[PDB]
Amino acid sequence: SENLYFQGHIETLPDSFTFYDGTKVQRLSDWPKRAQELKDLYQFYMYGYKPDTSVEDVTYSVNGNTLTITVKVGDKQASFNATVRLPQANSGYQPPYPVIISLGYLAGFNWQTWQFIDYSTNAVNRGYAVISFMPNDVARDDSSYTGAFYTLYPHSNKVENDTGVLMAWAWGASKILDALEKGAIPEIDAKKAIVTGFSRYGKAALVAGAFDERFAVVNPHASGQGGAASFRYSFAGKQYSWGVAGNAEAFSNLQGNTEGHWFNAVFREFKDPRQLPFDQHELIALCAPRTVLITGGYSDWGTNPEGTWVSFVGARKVYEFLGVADRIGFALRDGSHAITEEDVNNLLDFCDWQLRGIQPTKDFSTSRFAIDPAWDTISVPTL
Repeated sequence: SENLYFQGHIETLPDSFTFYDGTKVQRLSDWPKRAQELKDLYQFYMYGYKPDTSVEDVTYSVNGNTLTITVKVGDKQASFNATVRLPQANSGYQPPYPVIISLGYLAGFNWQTWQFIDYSTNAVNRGYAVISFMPNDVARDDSSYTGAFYTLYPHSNKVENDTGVLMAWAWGASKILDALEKGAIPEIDAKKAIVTGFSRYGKAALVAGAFDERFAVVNPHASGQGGAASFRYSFAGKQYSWGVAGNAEAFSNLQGNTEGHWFNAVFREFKDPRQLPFDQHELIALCAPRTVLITGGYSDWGTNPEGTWVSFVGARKVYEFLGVADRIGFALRDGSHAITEEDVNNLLDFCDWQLRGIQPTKDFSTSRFAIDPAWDTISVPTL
């Protein structure tokens, strides 16, 4: 069954270039209106709503390596800590520096010793500041709906209050950027901010990049289903040259008691992902015209490697339409579900290119996957 002439399969991928009312996106000036529709769809049907930022008062305090972020909403206020690491002069770069805001530590896990491997060193040595926070401080990874976000915005089932945990974590990243824009760390350039996260935090990194236009680089790492991976296209059992694909995460697993708190109540009622009014090529395209880098592993089957490619190819159509196709990149590598040194180095190479003009040695526009006419069904509008 390796003859691909007889392996094709067609899903309907909701068209990025069709407005909610059925008319077509034709001009560059049409895109902002279409993007707002997609943001409204994703908030109502999947993640819940980002709160109005205009009525949040953000203050900060710096003590050694700790940046304390404090936010006040009405008569309530809540704080959480972020850890700051800056480059030295010997990096060959002077302040202010671009900054990687990491949801979780920028660090890998050694399965032999169960010790962590700090990759924030790689970043500061290449002239990137690193600010990390612990996402559970902002919202716990469960259905208690507690943490700094929910102190300020108590959860309920009313549409305006039914905000899921991934949107809460993304809000955490945005609050650090708020403090940086207010000059909390003068050595950091808030206009060169990069958001990154692994696995569950990679889903939230993508949400942060789609809903907060100030991030210059968005890096969902191994984000999988509910992140960059297509809901409608998965390839369990397909024979690749590096192996037979395992199962991608099941839609119902996203909705159940171990993960459903990531999303809202509407999302948890769907019977089938084909009922969603979008697929994830649209969430990625919400980052345009800012830059996005999809990283992960070719053998990380639960995150749906080729379905992530499907979403990337479809999202890139919007980037092409806007005239900035170079700003979306793809970089899977060998192996499985992990933060590896190569993942971090690929991010830093992508940032040096997009932010500093340094030409990369990697081709960020291709992969091991072919482009399959069966799923390559989003097309750029004619001029």
